Amino acid sequence: PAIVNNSWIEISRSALDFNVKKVQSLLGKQSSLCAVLKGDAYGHDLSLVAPIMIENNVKCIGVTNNQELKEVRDLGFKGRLMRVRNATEQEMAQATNYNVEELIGDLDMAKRLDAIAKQQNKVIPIHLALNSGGMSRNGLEVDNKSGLEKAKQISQLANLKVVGIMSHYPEEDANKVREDLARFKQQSQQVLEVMGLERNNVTLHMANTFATITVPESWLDMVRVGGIFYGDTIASTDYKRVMTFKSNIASINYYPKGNTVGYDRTYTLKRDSVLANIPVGYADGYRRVFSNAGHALIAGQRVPVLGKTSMNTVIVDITSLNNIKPGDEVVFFGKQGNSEITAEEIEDISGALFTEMSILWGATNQRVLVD
Amino acid sequence: PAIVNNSWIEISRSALDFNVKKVQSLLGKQSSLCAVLKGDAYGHDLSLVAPIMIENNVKCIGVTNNQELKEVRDLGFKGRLMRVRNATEQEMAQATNYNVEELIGDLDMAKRLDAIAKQQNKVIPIHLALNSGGMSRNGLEVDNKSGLEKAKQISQLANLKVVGIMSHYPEEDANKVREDLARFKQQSQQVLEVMGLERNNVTLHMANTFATITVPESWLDMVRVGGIFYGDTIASTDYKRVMTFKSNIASINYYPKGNTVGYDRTYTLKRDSVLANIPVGYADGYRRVFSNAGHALIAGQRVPVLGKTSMNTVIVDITSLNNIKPGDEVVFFGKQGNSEITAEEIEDISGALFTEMSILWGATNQRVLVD
Repeated sequence: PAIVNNSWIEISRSALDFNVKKVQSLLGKQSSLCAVLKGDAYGHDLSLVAPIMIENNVKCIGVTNNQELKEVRDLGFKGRLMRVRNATEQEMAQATNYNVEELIGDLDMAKRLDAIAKQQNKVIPIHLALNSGGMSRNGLEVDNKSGLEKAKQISQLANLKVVGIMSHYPEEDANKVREDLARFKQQSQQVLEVMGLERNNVTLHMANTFATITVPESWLDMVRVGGIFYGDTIASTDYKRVMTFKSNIASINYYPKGNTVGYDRTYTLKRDSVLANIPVGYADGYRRVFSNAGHALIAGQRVPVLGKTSMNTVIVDITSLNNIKPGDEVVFFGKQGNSEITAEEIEDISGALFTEMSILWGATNQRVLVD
Repeated sequence: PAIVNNSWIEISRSALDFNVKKVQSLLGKQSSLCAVLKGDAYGHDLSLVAPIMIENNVKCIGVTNNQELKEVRDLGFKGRLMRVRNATEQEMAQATNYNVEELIGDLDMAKRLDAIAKQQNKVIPIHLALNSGGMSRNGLEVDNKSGLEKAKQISQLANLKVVGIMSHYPEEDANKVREDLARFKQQSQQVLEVMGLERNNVTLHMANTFATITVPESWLDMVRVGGIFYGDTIASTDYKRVMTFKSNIASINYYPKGNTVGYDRTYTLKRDSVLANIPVGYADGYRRVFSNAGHALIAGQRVPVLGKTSMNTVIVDITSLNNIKPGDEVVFFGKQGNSEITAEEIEDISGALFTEMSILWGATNQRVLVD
């Protein structure tokens, strides 16, 4: 007996499959695809999304946590499995269990990983992260002779193998991309030289979703793409959205003009009203940011959230609809009839990119594969 | 082999136990305690918190979702189990499996629940929610003769039993509490009268954490308290915080003056710098709201988050510390040495109450029972 969900997120298998096939088609036999499925596949559920990558013969996947790395192996993925962030010794020592290529951007961390590999009688594959793009996040600054000297020392560690060299773009702007690209191509060249590595045995990779779509020169040996799979990109509208966030009406309540709604009485009814009580609140990631601001879809029509969101309940005004029934389907993101809640309005209310919302919705609501 | 966590939330068993015992001591033999453990025990993990209630002989618990209701029964709770929101037919029909007292504030929903009880050959217990407090959320308006008539009709439904009558305060202000209290005491009286119910067979309850601490006259037959268990209340500082949110340093990176940090290069280094890369980001609920705003604790000292949070990584400035090592413990909420990150600064950065943060952190990071 499946437990009944207060709310749920539909994950369109056909949309994902479409998107995977489309990127694959765009690259062709150029470069190669690394599917970046961090953040629990950006809220879409690593359990749901990874098998779909595996069925499309994707050969490389990037995640961040040991849990994710374990899960991806458990789902039968056999190929190249990368961690797309710097990780701790504790993390990396356990993660040899899953044959992961780690991301190293500092010599001390390279020495510490090399000590772990010596301790386990292994040679551990790494991607050397450079700060060519300028993130000053995961990557080694190799702006000069002494940064290059650090890279040379990393190449002398007998129990690492450098299988890749990478950077990452700070700004989704085609021209800033082209600049950082030229800088990476120049720096990675010197790095290969000081490290004694053959360009043909080392995967060069810099591009993310925006670069992959916008700046074909970026593709290099491999692209690292994420948001592309969920139509989440400022660079195209041809990749399909994958999530639809739904619930149902728990009660339909009649209240007089003059009544107020919600904590601190922040919305006053201007008319006798009919209010839908929906069991979604901020514990479902429907945050306080939506208070007197959000909209939902009911009967194919956009209706407003009234007052402050509660932890587990939101109230929407249905006074202008009719023939609405308890149990009627409500949509908080996605399509219903000829209405839609868009990513863009979610960003504007929330004050942050949509990917943060999809991740936080995905963490707080059951995902169900559809289509 | 336990999977290594990128980050984790310590849940102090001793703090919770302290808080439970303290409320219990405050009420004594007056009223009674309903522990409200919705929102996954406000982010503290229903799996961890419920057994602690059960060991303290708590006799009544309130949650919201069927999953939670199932879990609380599965953990061996035998007592009075309430749903503290309006719920759908789908939800309520399944939830007889767990012997739940539902929350009904409309006659149609009362009729629909009564139809479900007739369909299952049961008499289903309910709490009749009134809108005395003014939420216009879960509760019946019984301001007059015709609202009272709806309550009379609810009392004529042969397959519900009214075991309780309740309201809820919109405003944590002692005087507004006292007002709403007088209104509830007056309305619930008429309601008992029109419904043919004996006051002695029906639990009256209105108080939440703030009312329970601030306005002793509120306690009535039962209090419904939540945030009290986690020291989460504007009404006292004597209840202990329960959560500590931790991670560790993944890499320590040296970068020149003039370098920038993070997406869109929003922070420029003013000096040669030493930066700690920590594997916590917005996928761990460390939202973009913390960009160039947050602080962490390292070596017992408060240090700033630099640039925009990434999905899985935050960078903090450690240039002013020394002898810092990879794997060193980092604290994002709670105490370390003689430094602290407080609930109040989390609210100010986030723009919302702390409970939303604790819930969203709890949804995106492993909880580990300590003490």
